[PDB]
Formats: sequence, structure tokens, C-alpha cells
Amino acid sequence: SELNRKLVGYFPEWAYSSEAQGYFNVTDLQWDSLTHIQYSFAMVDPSTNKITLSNKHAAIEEDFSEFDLNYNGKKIELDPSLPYKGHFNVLQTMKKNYPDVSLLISVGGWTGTRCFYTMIDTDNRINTFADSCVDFIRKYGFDGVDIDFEYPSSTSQSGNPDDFDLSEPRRTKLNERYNILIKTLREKIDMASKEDGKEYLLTAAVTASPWVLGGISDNTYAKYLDFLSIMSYDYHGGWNEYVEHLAGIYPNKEDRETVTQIMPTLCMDWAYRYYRGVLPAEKILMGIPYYTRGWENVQGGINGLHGSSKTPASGKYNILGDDLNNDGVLEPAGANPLWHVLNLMEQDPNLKVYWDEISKVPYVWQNDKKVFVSFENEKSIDARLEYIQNKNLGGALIWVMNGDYGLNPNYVEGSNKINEGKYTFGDTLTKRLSQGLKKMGVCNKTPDDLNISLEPINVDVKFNGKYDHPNYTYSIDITNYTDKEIKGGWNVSFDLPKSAVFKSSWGGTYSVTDNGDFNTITLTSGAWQNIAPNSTITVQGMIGLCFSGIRNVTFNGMNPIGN
Ligand SMILES: Cn1cnc2c1c(=O)n(CCCn1c(=O)c3c(ncn3C)n(C)c1=O)c(=O)n2C
Repeated sequence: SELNRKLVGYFPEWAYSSEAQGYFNVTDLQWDSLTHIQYSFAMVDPSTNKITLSNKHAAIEEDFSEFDLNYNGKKIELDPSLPYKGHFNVLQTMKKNYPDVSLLISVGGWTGTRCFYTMIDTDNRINTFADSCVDFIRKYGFDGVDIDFEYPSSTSQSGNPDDFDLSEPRRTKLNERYNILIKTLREKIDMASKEDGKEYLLTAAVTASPWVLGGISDNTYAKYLDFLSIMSYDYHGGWNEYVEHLAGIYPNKEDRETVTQIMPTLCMDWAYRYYRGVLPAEKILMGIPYYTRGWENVQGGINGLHGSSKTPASGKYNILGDDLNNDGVLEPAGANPLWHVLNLMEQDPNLKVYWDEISKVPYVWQNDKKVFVSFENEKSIDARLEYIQNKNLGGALIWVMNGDYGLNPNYVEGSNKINEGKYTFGDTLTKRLSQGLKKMGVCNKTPDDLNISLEPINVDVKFNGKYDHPNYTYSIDITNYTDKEIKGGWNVSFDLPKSAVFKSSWGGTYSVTDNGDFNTITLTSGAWQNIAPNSTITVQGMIGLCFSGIRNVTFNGMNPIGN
């Protein structure tokens, strides 16, 4: 069951009352196609350090009397035997007909990370928080917890700027404290599973940004997750001038933002390689967007792509723009659900779709207004399915379920109103993903690292280092716990994820051997580097770019098992 493909979708609790979000509610979820639903969002309470609802009314109070609850054709009523209403009642009611769809509570997000920073400060607060997550999933009938901390990184000025007053003083410890948080959550959730006779999950949606990842020194937390979802989107957008893809799959040497870097990093496949240092592919999900970002008055490029713009797209090209002063004026971002872009194309024959065969995503270009918007369509879904099969990925995580498309019951020919176009939300791309995940079958089990099958040696190999972008300076400490000197000329090897490039060994000699998602690095010492019994020797060198961890460490062709 753990090797089954996963199709996980985010449910936005705010959508049901919002025109731009299509008034999407729980009965509009793609229940026949999703395997898991992530409810967005819970957060951490500032005073109690417990999990808390963000919109309590939506989650547990709303009766939907002013909204339409129906699935397929059948009216859906709230279950009156439950002690809560809201989206959570509808979720439980639907799950009775879809008992194998797993429900996860997502905690955090871009605007819900703030109180994580203080909660992680002490072990007793982490314990209180983890206990409260167990209480919450029991109370509201959830199957697990998804942690969306943006971001547990030492990178200065990462995460939401509104939280710098909390994150900046904590940068040096955030990664260590996050690792304790995830481990403690796993411990408490596994105990609850045993007590309740139910298999609860713990997952995380994690950064794909090399800038953020340069400040992440320990990815051990990943081993405690049922799956790790890479947020392989938001690679590009109106925060800078580079008119480039939101969510490319493959590395693109023409991405102008990274054209001088060691390799192109702003694509799913780079993050896949990064995370292979700590996880097998079958525990990694691809992030897929059902939203866009974009620019207007684009200069240069070809059909906008690889051009430049200091003006993110606005107006009818930005219906999901943020309203930060709550005045109706939206911040330009070129942000739309997919169905709205389809409706714009129905109205404008000069808003045209193009395909990038390198990145394997589509984009939309208006050649008169010079508007470029990212896009996602059947062709990119098919390319993503091919990637999932080729890489043995666990599946996909979708932000966000009201952005898929289908035909609109409220269509009015000739109307420009947001919810009167040919299309509204639907299940077209999600069903296509589900069908493809069914067709390819279950994941394979990735074999264990080969080192554990080798003969053991009582040598400890400890890999550490420091990252100063783009350079990782490593230090390997080798301790001889045998009773005989180890002569110089010994070798150590390790597998380095292909998110990074080995550059130099500072002493001795080295070789680099292709090994799948890794390069095997073999460091051969000089004859003078003898290791006395109970002694430690250190070697250093440099690697370009970052990686989640190293694997498959060997020493003199044996498995170094320490003391
Ligand atoms: C964890 N995660 C994974 N992918 C994500 C996120 C995430 O937090 N956000 C940022 C989400 C911002 N947001 C909103 O847009 C939002 C909202 N309430 C009303 N809206 C309109 N909340 C509570 C919120 O947090 C994303 O945009 N994506 C792609």
C-alpha cells in the first residue's frame, strides 16, 4: 500500500465565499480522482502553541444555506449527527462514500508559518503542539498531518517578510529545531495510530528553491515522513524581471535567471535530484500548479518567453491577485486559475498557447499587449505522467483544486464576468492525472544502498561542511575504531546527488563515476595519511551547489559501521 501512486490535492478553505475562487466548496472536490486531500490551513496558536483553525467559521460552523452542496447530481446535506458543521462536516460526509480518500490537515503555509517560530523554541512547546495535532485529527476525523513550514532555513530574509521579527533572530537554529519538531510529531502520531487501530500519516510540502535550501543543513526529517512533496512551482513570477516558466519540469539552459549558474536549478528535476540524497523516488511527490503567474509589457524574448518585464500582469490577467489593503485593488501577479485563462482565450483569438519542448510546459502569449502567462494543460500533464513513471515518483501534489477546469453551468454567451465564462472549475486535468497514475501501476521499491551489503569495518565516516553559495566546502572525519593502524592509501567513497557537482579534493586524488541519480565520488588518500587506532583524520574539498545529503558511503570497499 505504501507503494501506491498518490494524487494529493490542496483544498482552499477560503474559496467557497469568493467570486474569484469560483465559490468552490468540498462537494466540488475531485473525489473520484484524488487519493488524498490536504485541507488548507490550520496554524499554530500564538498563546497556547497548539494547532488552531485559521477560519474557524468555514471549517466547523458554516451551514452552506447560501451555497449549493451537491455531488454529481445528488444533493449533499450536512450530517446532523456530527458535533460540527463547516467544511469538516462535508468532508466526513463525502468520505463515507469515498472511504479510501485520505484527509490531511495542512499546518502553516506562506501566511500561517508565523507562530511555528516561537513554538519550536522549546521541547515542551513542541510536545504540546504535537499532542494537540493528535487530539485534532481524532476530533475531526483526519487521517494525518501535513507540515507546511515556510521555511525552516537559515537563509537570511527567506520566508514571509512579515515574520522577519521572529525568523531572523532564529536563523542559526531553525533547521535543528524543525528536525526535532518532525521527529516528535512522528513519535506522537505513531503512538496514536497504535492506540486507535488506524494508520495516521505525517507529510510535508517542502521548498524547491536552491536559495532556501542553501540554509538547510540537515534533511534527516525526511525519513520520518510518509511522503515529501516538492513545491516545484513558484520558480518564476512577478517578483523579478525574468519572463520564464512557473513550473518547468526539466532543466532549461535558456532560463535567463540561471544562465551563468553551474546548472539550471529552477525546475522539478533539479529538486528531485536534490532530495534523492535522503529519500527514494517513491516517497517524493511532484508539485503541480493549477494557477498561473505572468507579466505584461514584456520586452524581447520569443512569444514572450526569455524576455524581460518589470510589470506583472494586471487586470483581467490577474483575477487571483492579492488584495493586501482589502480595497478591491489587486497586486499585479499574472495570477489566475486555469479555467479563467481558458475563458480569456475564448474571448481573444490573439491570446495563444505555446509549448516548450525543453521544459515540457505550455505558456500563453498575447502578442499585441505583450502579455505572457504560465499555463498547464493536457500536454504538460502527459509530460508529468511520463516523468513520474520514468523516475518512479510517488505521485503528485496539486496547488490548488479549484484551478482545474470543466464546463460552467452558469455560462452566459458574451459575458465577461468571472463566473459566466464557458469554463469554471472541474476535474479535467485531475482525472487525466488519475487515469495515468492507474495505468502505470504501483511504484517499485528502491533497493537499499549497496554499502550495507558489504563486509563491515569499525571505521566511522562523518561528512560535514559549510555552504557559501554556490560553494559547499566539505570536511570528512574518518575515525579508526579498529585495533590496527590503517595505512595511507585508503579510499572513501560516497554518492553525491546530481543536484551538485564535485569540484576538488584537497589532497590525494579522486574519481567520479556516474551512478543513476548520483555520482559516486571516490577519494584516494596519500601514503602518508595513516590512521592510528582510536585516531581521527580529516579530509576536505569543494562541491558546487547543494544536495540534501550523501548516501552509500564505503571505506576500503567495506561498510564503515563506526564503533
Ligand atoms: C503550502 N503551500 C503549498 N503550495 C502553496 C502553499 C502556500 O502556502 N501558498 C500560499 C497561500 C496563501 N494564501 C492565500 O492565497 C489565501 C489565504 N486565504 C485566502 N487566500 C486567497 N491563505 C490563508 C493563504 O495562505 C501558495 O500559494 N502555494 C502555491
